[PDB]
Amino acid sequence: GWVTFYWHWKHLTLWQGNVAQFDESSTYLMGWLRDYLWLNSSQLINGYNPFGMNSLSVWAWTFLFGHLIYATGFMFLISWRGYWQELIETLVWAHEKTPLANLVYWKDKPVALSIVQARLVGLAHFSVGYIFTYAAFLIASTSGRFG
Amino acid sequence: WTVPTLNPDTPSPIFGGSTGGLLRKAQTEEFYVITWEAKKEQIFEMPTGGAAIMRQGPNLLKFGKKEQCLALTTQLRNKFKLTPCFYRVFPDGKVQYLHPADGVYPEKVNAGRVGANQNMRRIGQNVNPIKVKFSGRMMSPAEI
Amino acid sequence: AHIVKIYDTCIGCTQCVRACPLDVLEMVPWDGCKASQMASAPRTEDCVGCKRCETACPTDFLSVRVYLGSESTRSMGLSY
Amino acid sequence: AKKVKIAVDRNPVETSFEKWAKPGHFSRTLSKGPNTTTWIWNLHADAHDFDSHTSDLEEISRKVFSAHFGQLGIIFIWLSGMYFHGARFSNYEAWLSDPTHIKPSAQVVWPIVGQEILNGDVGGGFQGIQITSGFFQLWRASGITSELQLYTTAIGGLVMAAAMFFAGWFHYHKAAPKLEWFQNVESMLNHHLGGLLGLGSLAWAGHQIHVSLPVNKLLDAGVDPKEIPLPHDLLLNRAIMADLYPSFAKGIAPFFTLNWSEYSDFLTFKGGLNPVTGGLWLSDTAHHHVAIAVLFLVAGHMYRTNWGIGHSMKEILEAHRGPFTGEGHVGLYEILTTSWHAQLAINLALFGSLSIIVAHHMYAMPPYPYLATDYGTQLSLFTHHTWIGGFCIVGAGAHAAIFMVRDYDPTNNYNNLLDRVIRHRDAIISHLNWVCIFLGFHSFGLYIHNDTMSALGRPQDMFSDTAIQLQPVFAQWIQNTHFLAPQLTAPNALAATSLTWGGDLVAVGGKVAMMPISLGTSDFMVHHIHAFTIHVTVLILLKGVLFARSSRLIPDKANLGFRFPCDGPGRGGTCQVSAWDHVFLGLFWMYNSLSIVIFHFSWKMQSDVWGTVTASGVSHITGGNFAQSANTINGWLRDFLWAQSSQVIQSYGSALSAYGLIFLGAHFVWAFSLMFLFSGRGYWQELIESIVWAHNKLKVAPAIQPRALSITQGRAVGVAHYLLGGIATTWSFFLARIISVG
Amino acid sequence: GMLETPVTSAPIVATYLSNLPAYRTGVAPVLRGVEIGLAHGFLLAGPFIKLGPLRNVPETAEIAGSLSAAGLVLILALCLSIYGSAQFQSARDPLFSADGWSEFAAGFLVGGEAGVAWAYVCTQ
Amino acid sequence: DIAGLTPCSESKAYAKLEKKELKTLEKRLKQYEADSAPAVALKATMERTKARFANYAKAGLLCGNDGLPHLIADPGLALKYGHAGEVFIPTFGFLYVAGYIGYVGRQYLIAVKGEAKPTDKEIIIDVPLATKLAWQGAGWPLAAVQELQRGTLLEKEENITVSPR
Ligand code: CLA
Ligand code: CLA
Ligand code: CLA
Ligand code: CLA
Ligand code: CLA
Ligand code: CLA
Ligand SMILES: CC1=C(C/C=C(\C)CCC[C@H](C)CCC[C@H](C)CCCC(C)C)C(=O)c2ccccc2C1=O
Repeated sequence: GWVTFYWHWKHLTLWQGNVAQFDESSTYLMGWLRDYLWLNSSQLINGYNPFGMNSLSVWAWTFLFGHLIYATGFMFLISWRGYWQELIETLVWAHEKTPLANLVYWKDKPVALSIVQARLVGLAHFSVGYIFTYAAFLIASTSGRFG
Repeated sequence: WTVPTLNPDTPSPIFGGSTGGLLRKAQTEEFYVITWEAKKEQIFEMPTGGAAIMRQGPNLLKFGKKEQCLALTTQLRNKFKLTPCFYRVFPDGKVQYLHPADGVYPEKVNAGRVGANQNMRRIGQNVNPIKVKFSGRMMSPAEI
Repeated sequence: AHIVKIYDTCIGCTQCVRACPLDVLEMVPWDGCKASQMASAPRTEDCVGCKRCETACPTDFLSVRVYLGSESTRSMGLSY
Repeated sequence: AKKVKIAVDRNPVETSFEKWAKPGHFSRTLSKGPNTTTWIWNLHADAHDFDSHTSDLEEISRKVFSAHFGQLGIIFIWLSGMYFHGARFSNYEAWLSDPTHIKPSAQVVWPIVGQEILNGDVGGGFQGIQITSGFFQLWRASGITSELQLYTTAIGGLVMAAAMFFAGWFHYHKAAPKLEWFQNVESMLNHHLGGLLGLGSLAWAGHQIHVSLPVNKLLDAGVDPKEIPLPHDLLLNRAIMADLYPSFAKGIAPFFTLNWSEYSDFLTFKGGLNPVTGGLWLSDTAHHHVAIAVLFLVAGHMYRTNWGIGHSMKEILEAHRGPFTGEGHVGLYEILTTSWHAQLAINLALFGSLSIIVAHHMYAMPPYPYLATDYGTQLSLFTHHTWIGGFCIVGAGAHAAIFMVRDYDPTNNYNNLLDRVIRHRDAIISHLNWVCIFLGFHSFGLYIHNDTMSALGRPQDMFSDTAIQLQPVFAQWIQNTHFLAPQLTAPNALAATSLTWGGDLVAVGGKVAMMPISLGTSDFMVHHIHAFTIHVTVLILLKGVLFARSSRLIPDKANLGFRFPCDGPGRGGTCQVSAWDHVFLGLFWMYNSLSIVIFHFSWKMQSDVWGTVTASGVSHITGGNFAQSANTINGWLRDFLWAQSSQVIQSYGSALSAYGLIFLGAHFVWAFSLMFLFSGRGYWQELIESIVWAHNKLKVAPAIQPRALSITQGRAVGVAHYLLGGIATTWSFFLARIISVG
Repeated sequence: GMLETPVTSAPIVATYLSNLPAYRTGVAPVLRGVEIGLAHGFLLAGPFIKLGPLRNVPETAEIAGSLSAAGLVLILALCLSIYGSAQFQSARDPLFSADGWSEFAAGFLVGGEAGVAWAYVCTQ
Repeated sequence: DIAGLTPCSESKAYAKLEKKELKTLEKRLKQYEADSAPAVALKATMERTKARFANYAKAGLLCGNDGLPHLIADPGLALKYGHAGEVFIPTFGFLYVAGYIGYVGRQYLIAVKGEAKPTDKEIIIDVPLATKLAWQGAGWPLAAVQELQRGTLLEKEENITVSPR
């Protein structure tokens, strides 16, 4: 991420001819947050708005799509198995006692994900949300600016 | 000592009931029955939640898994100083007895028991995983 | 079913047997230690893998080891 | 019939510094001293866990009583500092003359390393940090007009702080009450209802009637503060008071002759807001505290102590017995007189819920002069007291579970309300589980529906006011009913309690103080988000309490304790089954739910209430974009977070540049916390082994063996940093924003 | 035993359930499938017509919504069929068997589509 | 000059930067009185700002196109062109203090290992001993080297515990 932020910001300023912005604003971390992430999101998040939409609405939608998959990964990484296995046990009780639904039944006993599985599942959501968020921003910021 | 025979007509403690009891598993796979003698009527804690009163004399309870039976056994033994025993009961009507397997609780050494899964070496003397590779299944060096 | 092994460094303290919440372990006579008793694992089909026995073993390194293996209704600790 | 009496023990403990030099003395485990670094953390973790140090209830109660004196002494130092800094490092006197143009400020920084730029231009020929605590408005309402009056209160605050610390020492080392003393719940309620709340309300009514009302009546008239009569002149000279309020010419005879209507001039029932200052009438506030004083003084004579008359709390509980609930409330009295945790669980729950109610009522009915038009103070106070209420409620779940593990005894609870609740916990959690899933789909799914329809160019298919509509008809009906209350249901009230119900706006100094709030489709959607996130927080906390002792997974969870990491990887894995971990998870969801509450408040106020009044009309800070934009997740990202964070990220080089730094620093602490949440101590203990080897190689290895934090401390360290970083990020963003534009 | 409760154990509730097609034993599984399918199929058309993407078209709204309700019944019929295949591979009621459920799924498809068609005829 | 940089004293952008900062301070000044407390504080800030820009130019720093001082880290370039005070000299300034702190702590840790209860000497510091070791650390580089040559600086490989391999 640091490598690709560095490559992208140093090139956007070159492609606009104003390399001085990177030279001046890149020496402190507020410049990155202000002049790179916040400044270049203006067109992305306007892909669709209460007045209409344009060709960037797919990247605007994918941008939030990434934030959601990323945040969902936190659930598998922060909360661990013991909580969920005990919650599923009341769901098993509820199904068996519900009339007109206990006629249907499962063949595989429901259980919580394993300890190792949830780390992979959480890491997969974390990575996917990571990738899709920056891919939408990278393409939208670069293409809208010039393309 | 001889293997006890379960009496299905044994009275059960005074308990209102709860939602933490047996499920459909008991009717299809198995369930567990714990029995003991009570010197006097007393209140104890059900592993499934709530409080129950044990009748004086024999008592019988049914639980969904073995750990629940042995959790109640620890309470009765440690606090009320009783001596319970529980079985495994199958839907076909068969009854299997366990704990105490030979009548003496496992914490106390008893003659006649045969050592099982005992390795006459230390943990540090196991072979490397490469030497148990392609043995037909995932096998730890401790198994061999 | 999990795999439980007792190694010859056992001192026969009986703490593993007391700790086990499923009566998987028991003590048997032995001549390899002062206590003249050794831990045994005759009922590993009821083991759930909690590793309370390993928490209770005083010897270093452990004299009782649990290797989680194939899952089942009993080893997965299910009441349904 | 044990008599209610004072009972103490003489010199229970000796005052010596011996134990100050022996860390861990309180606990048997830690008294032996450290061998690993884990000992150090255990010392601080168990310092205030009195119930685990000793099994004697009397010894526990005595420590609690004196530890409370220490808390009171600390608040007085804090309160004294706030009053002192107002006297010596504030522009309060200048603010009194020009409240609408001068920004309150009570903190000044020294000129070092170039930090003097934080001393901004606040007005009144003064440089300092602008404050949002609202102390200037509070002082004006009480009648404070000089820095001398502020200075004297600070000195009194320190004397009270010294008295509080003496009381704690006295009632632990010299005269410690016995256990039977602490268990007079009937007596304590009588004194705390009629004595603490009752006389406290009456005493404050005396101040308002004799000091606040005369002073604020002249201040509103435009009199120079220095030329107003001093409060003691108003007290000694009935002639002066008669001029302001003619009712004082008749003395107290009307009170004793029941001609209470004579006092109508200063005991009013106007309702609404004072047009000059935009705050509640102080004459209304005085009649409020006089009425509240009588209600509580009557409330303090309900319980029987020593003279027969009154109620026995045990008898009330045992009489309320129905057909559906078995024994009923039997056994609760013994629970609530022998378990401190049970008392703490109730008190935290309602004290926290009260703090949240304070936040809603203070913004809607601004009780202080010039509080409403100070948008920074309005935003800060609402947000502060919502966070306080949120943490207290989560604590209520924490200490309800502690009671369930430690103080719960089945023998005393058989077939009573408490027992029967445990016996259908699966029914409760399974139903509450479904409600949360239902609310998540039908509230957050609507936002996803709108976001997808908007991105597809189908605005007519969205849930909005110009499309498929979701009107809060029930809330709108209540707004109209309260707006018409003075006509028929509250005839003697001149105006509605709040201007949120309806009517006309009140503007002070060209800015809106309060105006009707309209509820539309966006308000419908956001409110059902609140219900969703609150219900989930209940699920997590209630589940922890009901399953604290046992579950279908761990049948003997009580023996493991209240705070343990797991029961091992068996049964598929049992990480985070303890009731402590349900508080740990509940903290995240409380933070998630209150963040939306304070974002809802911030955007709604700027969009629809706050603004500048002009000839044409009201122009709001964000120009009424809440209604059309807050129905999509993209709208919140763009219009709220991205647009309003402009102020904080442009703060460098100005007096607000501090908020910019804390905005970044808060982002850092939050991300730093994910290291503890996403990892486990197994990796870190092995890492320390290699690090220790390097120190051993250089003969510089410590005697106290380094250890990776425990499993539980990793989760506690993670959530504490997660909360601090997240909350501080919003704190910087709110203040830099509202101070800059508001 | 289990926690007794009026909802779980009441006379009026028990009688109502015993008359539902699912619990009414002695009826051929195919006939129960038709009876159940008709009820659900008739209701399934409602939401599609009123809130579908073509809801504001005067005459196309009825056709499009009902045609989508017919599609969902077809998908549900597949779910019923494969459920029987997995569940019953090797008891008192004929329905809970490999032979019974296959007839049940077929009846649901016939009844469900008839209900969707019958719902359309009511509109026009 | 070096790497295309120019002395700040000769830099146009550097001079313009000083005016911008002083102009900002002056703008705030004119809303106060001549000798009021806020005015005096602002004037003090302006004096430090003028002094700072004179000192950096007098120090012979290099300014880039941004007109901000840049530091030279290569020892050869620093000593060649008199920039030793930017990084090179402060490098040996820090190491002396860093070694001082580390050496003093190591001496104290060895001292208490001989005591009966070393652990209690770590939570509860032996202040008389610590002050004694604090002063003797001024000669740590001499003492540190002599330990290295005598072979008592490092433990023996056979006296250090390691995991199975
Ligand atoms: C100088 C007076 C004095 C002395 C010598 C003692 C001595 C003793 N007290 Mg007593 N005590 C005193 C004053 C004193 N007390 C006061 C004023 C109170 C009222 C609060 C108490 C209340 C009290 C209680 C309730 C208990 C004792 C106990 C003790 C014993 C151990 C105390 C200990 O380890 O403290 C060392 C602890 C500290 C130095 C911590 C100080 C905490 C204070 C409150 C300051 C809090 C600051 C706060 C955290 C600031 C924010 C932090 C943030 C900025 C980071 C010992 C016999 C304990 C006992 O007898 O146990 C058997 C015990 O339970 N004392
Ligand atoms: C009219 C009598 C009265 C009053 C006014 C109070 C007031 C208070 N009690 Mg209560 N209490 C009373 C009777 C009273 N109590 C009786 C009869 C009992 C025995 C059954 C108790 C037992 C009790 C306990 C066990 C505890 C309290 C606590 C408290 C405090 C709660 C926190 C708060 O609101 O601080 C508001 C703060 C103030 C109003 C300022 C400081 C206190 C002022 C000066 C009022 C002092 C009232 C005092 C009783 C008067 C005599 C003191 C002394 C000369 C003998 C509060 C100060 C809690 C506490 O915090 O204790 C330290 C606590 O733990 N009380
Ligand atoms: C707790 C609240 C409170 C208090 C303290 C006061 C106090 C006062 N009110 Mg107010 N008032 C209140 C609430 C309060 N009011 C409320 C709620 C209302 C609305 C109904 C009013 C309405 C009201 C009116 C309409 C008037 C007052 C007035 C007064 C003053 C004279 C009262 C009087 O005649 O007392 C009569 C006698 C006593 C109170 C007994 C005094 C006993 C002394 C203190 C005993 C001392 C004994 C000691 C041993 C001697 C010293 C010895 C030593 C030097 C050696 C007095 C300052 C009057 C006034 O002057 O207003 C400016 C007045 O006209 N009040
Ligand atoms: C009236 C309030 C109140 C009181 C009196 C208590 C009292 C108690 N609680 Mg409870 N609790 C409360 C509110 C309260 N709680 C709330 C609101 C929550 C929800 C968060 C909890 C959650 C909670 C848990 C989860 C636990 C307790 C426990 C305890 C017990 C031991 C606490 C201890 O040793 O702390 C020692 C104190 C510390 C180690 C200091 C903590 C420092 C925090 C993390 C700092 C956070 C940041 C700071 C505030 C600001 C920035 C600082 C800066 C330096 C960067 C004790 C009986 C523990 C127990 O075992 O009870 C039986 C326990 O497990 N409480
Ligand atoms: C954005 C992140 C995120 C999301 C989406 C969720 C979602 C959920 N959490 Mg989790 N959680 C998170 C972060 C998140 N969490 C984090 C960071 C933590 C650690 C602190 C936790 C800790 C936690 C706990 C401890 C609990 C939850 C619970 C829940 C559930 C709430 C009730 C529900 O079912 O709502 C409905 C579901 C949603 C709103 C998810 C999104 C649904 C989309 C918008 C619509 C459906 C899609 C549609 C069918 C199309 C699919 C097409 C595809 C198949 C091709 C839900 C599954 C609670 C629970 O299980 O309650 C029953 C619960 O107990 N979470
Ligand atoms: C961290 C590694 C590093 C690097 C990449 C450089 C890079 C450079 N150094 Mg520096 N230098 C370093 C560390 C380094 N130095 C250290 C640790 C010291 C000792 C404290 C010096 C001492 C030093 C001197 C005395 C001189 C340089 C010079 C140079 C430049 C050309 C020669 C050179 O060093 O080639 C690449 C570097 C290396 C292969 C690493 C070792 C370099 C040695 C120590 C110095 C070589 C000097 C060289 C023989 C001079 C010949 C004349 C020159 C004009 C061509 C070049 C910019 C020369 C200069 O000012 O040129 C303008 C010069 O006179 N350096
Ligand atoms: C980073 C990390 C660690 C390692 C962190 C540790 C060991 C804490 C470090 C605390 C401080 C920095 C060390 C002690 C400092 C001394 C008090 C001495 C300081 C002297 C002066 C410099 C003040 C864990 O132990 C851990 C455990 C469980 C889950 C996650 C994690 C985790 O993420």
